[PDB]
Parts: sequence; C-alpha cells; structure tokens
Amino acid sequence: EGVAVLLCVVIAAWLDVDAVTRVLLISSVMLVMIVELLNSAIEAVVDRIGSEYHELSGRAKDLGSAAVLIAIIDAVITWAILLWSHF
Amino acid sequence: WINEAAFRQEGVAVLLCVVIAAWLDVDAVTRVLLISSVMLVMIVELLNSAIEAVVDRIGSEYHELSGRAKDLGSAAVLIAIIDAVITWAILLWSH
Amino acid sequence: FTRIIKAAGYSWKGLRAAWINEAAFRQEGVAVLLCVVIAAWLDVDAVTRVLLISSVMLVMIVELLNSAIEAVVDRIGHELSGRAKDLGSAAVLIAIIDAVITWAILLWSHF
Ligand SMILES: CCCCCCC/C=C\CCCCCC(=O)OC[C@@H](O)CO
Ligand SMILES: CCCCCCC/C=C\CCCCCC(=O)OC[C@@H](O)CO
Ligand SMILES: CCCCCCC/C=C\CCCCCC(=O)OC[C@H](O)CO
Ligand SMILES: CCCCCCC/C=C\CCCCCC(=O)OC[C@H](O)CO
Ligand SMILES: CCCCCCC/C=C\CCCCCC(=O)OC[C@H](O)CO
Ligand SMILES: CCCCCCC/C=C\CCCCCC(=O)OC[C@H](O)CO
Ligand SMILES: CCCCCCC/C=C\CCCCCC(=O)OC[C@H](O)CO
Ligand SMILES: CCCCCCC/C=C\CCCCCC(=O)OC[C@H](O)CO
Ligand SMILES: CCCCCCC/C=C\CCCCCC(=O)OC[C@H](O)CO
Ligand code: NA
Repeated sequence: EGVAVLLCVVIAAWLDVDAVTRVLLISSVMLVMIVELLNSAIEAVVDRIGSEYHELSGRAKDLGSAAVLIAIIDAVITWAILLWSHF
Repeated sequence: WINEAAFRQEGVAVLLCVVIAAWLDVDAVTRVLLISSVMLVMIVELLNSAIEAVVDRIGSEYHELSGRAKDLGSAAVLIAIIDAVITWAILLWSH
Repeated sequence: FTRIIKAAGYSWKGLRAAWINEAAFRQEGVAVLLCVVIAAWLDVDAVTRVLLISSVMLVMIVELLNSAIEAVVDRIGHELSGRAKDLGSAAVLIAIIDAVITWAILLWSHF
C-alpha cells in the first residue's frame, strides 16, 4: 500500500509538468493515504470496544471505507484531468 | 454508506458542484481544485459520521469526551466547508 | 436550516476546547492563520493561492479529526488504543509535511 505512493511520485517526477500540476498529482495521492490512516484508526477504536458485532460498529467502518473510496475517486479524477491536459 | 438519510442533502450538494465544475470553461488545474475541494467536504463528513457512530456505539451515558469528540468532528467539517467556499470564490471570482 | 445551526454550535465548541486545552494547538492555529493571510497578500495566480491556503487548512482538518479520535480513545479509558493514536498521528504528520513541501515548492517558483 506504500509502494503505490512512491510509484506515483516517480511518475509525477518522470512526467514533465509544472510545479502546480506536480503538487496536485502528489497531494491527491497523499490525501488517500491520510484518509486510509484515519479510517484504520477508527477501525482500531471499533475493535478496541470489542469483537461482538454491533449495528453502530459496522456503520462506523462503512462510513470510514466510503471516505477512502471518495478520496480514491478524487485521485483518479485528478490524474485523469491533469494528464489529459498535459498531453 | 447509508445514502438513505441526511447524507442525501450533503451528497447532492457535493454531486451538483462536481457536475457544475465538470461543465465550466476553466483550465484543468482550476477544474481539479473545484472538484476536490467539495470532494473533501464529503470525505470529512463521512469521517465525522464514523466517529459519531463509534461514540454512540460506546453507549447513551453522556461523557465530556464524547461530546468533545463529536464537537471536534464537526469543527473539521466546518473547516472543510470554509476551504471549499474560499476555493470556489478565489477561482471563480474572475468569471 | 436548524441542523446547520446546531452543527455550527458543536463546531465552535470544538474549536474552543481545542484552543483552550493546548498551547500546541493554539500555536498551530497561529501558524495556519499567518499562512492564510500571507497567501492572501502574495502576488501569485489564483490557483497557487488556493494551494497555499488549502494545504495548511487540510492540516487543521486532520488535526481536528485526529483529536476527535484521541477523545474517543480516552473516553473508553489498549494495544489498539495505542495503535489508533499512532495511525491518527501519522496522518497529522503527513498533512503537515505536505503543507511545508507545498509551500516550499510553490514559493521557490514565485520567488
Ligand atoms: C435553479 C437554478 C440552479 C442553478 C444552479 C447553478 C448554476 C451555475 C452555473 C450555470 C452555468 C453552467 C456553466 C456554463 C458554461 O460555463 O459553459 C461552459 C462553456 O464551455 C460554454 O461553451
Ligand atoms: C511550523 C512553521 C510555521 C511557520 C508559519 C509562519 C511562516 C509561514 C510562511 C513563511 C514564508 C512566507 C514569508 C515570505 C513572504 O512573506 O513574502 C512576502 C512577499 O509579498 C514579498 O514580496
Ligand atoms: C498514466 C498512469 C498513471 C498511474 C498512476 C495513477 C494513480 C491514480 C490514482 C491512485 C490513487 C490511489 C492510491 C493507491 C491506493 O491506495 O488505491 C489502491 C486501490 O486498491 C485501487 O486504486
Ligand atoms: C466515472 C465514469 C465517467 C468517466 C469520467 C471520469 C473522468 C474524470 C473526470 C471527468 C470530470 C471532468 C470532465 C470535464 C473535462 O473536460 O475533463 C477534461 C479536462 O478539462 C482537461 O483535462
Ligand atoms: C473569508 C472566508 C469566508 C467563507 C466562509 C463561508 C462559510 C459558510 C458556511 C459555513 C458552514 C456553516 C456551518 C456548517 C457546519 O457547521 O458544518 C457541519 C458540522 O460541522 C458537521 O456536520
Ligand atoms: C462563487 C463561489 C462561492 C460559492 C461556493 C459554492 C459552493 C462551494 C462549496 C460548497 C460545498 C459544501 C456542500 C456540502 C454541504 O453544504 O453540507 C452541509 C451540511 O449541512 C453539513 O453537515
Ligand atoms: C459567493 C460569496 C462567497 C462568500 C465568501 C467570500 C469570502 C471568501 C473569498 C473572497 C474572494 C476575494 C476575491 C478573490 C479573488 O479575487 O481571486 C483572484 C485571484 O486571487 C487572482 O490572483
Ligand atoms: C479562514 C481561516 C480559518 C483557519 C482556521 C482557524 C484556525 C483554527 C482554530 C483557531 C480559531 C478558533 C478560535 C479559537 C477559540 O475558540 O478561542 C476561544 C477563546 O480563546 C477562549 O475563551
Ligand atoms: C484574522 C485572520 C483572518 C484570516 C483571513 C481569512 C481570509 C481567507 C481568504 C481570503 C480570500 C483571499 C483573497 C485573495 C485576493 O485578495 O485576491 C486578489 C487578487 O490579487 C485579485 O486579482
Ligand atoms: Na484542504
């Protein structure tokens, strides 16, 4: 999950884009990492309370995962738009 | 996750902004900023709701830190909304 | 609009407690505000201005979400307790490091 970031930075570097584009390409990937980290923290808290299933436990994890999904969608859109424009 | 509640209004506001941003005659960089700033609001709202779910999971008995966690989560949503408004204002002010 | 009113109120409570309770949060708040004001007065294009502002504001957003998580953990009273705080703090640090780099990249180009 950490190799994805490095690969993206390398691509952003290997690409001949201006500083602004490079910042957006990289920051969009960093945001995904941030959100995953926050989602995992919440999952850790849920599991801390106990292993017994609960409606609100699943809810918390679903909300967290949805946030990761939105961040990934935001990253894909970003890379699609800037590379379409670059080329 | 459960798009059948108050995530409706939040989510259509976001969705509508993405659609508007998709149609605007702006450069690529601007379009990305318009879309991601509203996208961030959705992300932060989702994380905020998740925290609220964990708090409610623990129980109904009130605790100072329970209210604090929820208050902190809301403040984050507020900052994200202010960031989106500022973004759209700065970028669109030319139009 | 009554929902937004109550939500605005929780928010102010959140900012207020964060501020009152830790100097580190207050000093971080000063830093962000100083960066927004500088960004607001720099001779840069609209796009660059937004990146300068949204990077340090993301820092504030992540700081608050992480603090929310700390509050939940502390509320419960713990290997996963430590793990939750660890994952949360990493998130804060990524946000901060990204803001600093973003500011260094952009200002080096415009200066
Ligand atoms: C009840 C009214 C709701 C209105 C929703 C908000 C509408 C905001 C902006 C509408 C203008 C859409 C953008 C049109 C435009 O810029 O065209 C792009 C350009 O390619 C035209 O050739
Ligand atoms: C953890 C450190 C936080 C520091 C927060 C306060 C410093 C933030 C940014 C410092 C760089 C901006 C200073 C350069 C500057 O202001 O140039 C002004 C420009 O208009 C001159 O023509
Ligand atoms: C021209 C090819 C460009 C290749 C790089 C495009 C990458 C765009 C978005 C990646 C953002 C996601 C970061 C990695 C991640 O955590 O997602 C993994 C998911 O399982 C699927 O992406
Ligand atoms: C999700 C399925 C539909 C496929 C669309 C995904 C492509 C990613 C973002 C599309 C939203 C922006 C469309 C507007 C547009 O003109 O994009 C091109 C940019 O202006 C230049 O790169
Ligand atoms: C100089 C910048 C001016 C921009 C300020 C625009 C702010 C407009 C509306 C702020 C949002 C109103 C409160 C909404 C809110 O409280 O968020 C919801 C809760 O935080 C969680 O649901
Ligand atoms: C002329 C540009 C200035 C106007 C800004 C246009 C709108 C830009 C960003 C709005 C994004 C916020 C939508 C989400 C939202 O409002 O949720 C509110 C909920 O009630 C909060 O819990
Ligand atoms: C639609 C009402 C928006 C309510 C919030 C207003 C306060 C927030 C931002 C004010 C924007 C001030 C003008 C920005 C502007 O002119 O951008 C131009 C670029 O900075 C060019 O470098
Ligand atoms: C448009 C820029 C907004 C950037 C975010 C502002 C920085 C975040 C928090 C600091 C501002 C919150 C106010 C602090 C506060 O409530 O003070 C309470 C009193 O000092 C206690 O009596
Ligand atoms: C006491 C701290 C208050 C913090 C200030 C928050 C203000 C946030 C955003 C202000 C909007 C930025 C204005 C940008 C601007 O003036 O553009 C002017 C351009 O030069 C016009 O082309
Ligand atoms: Na931001």
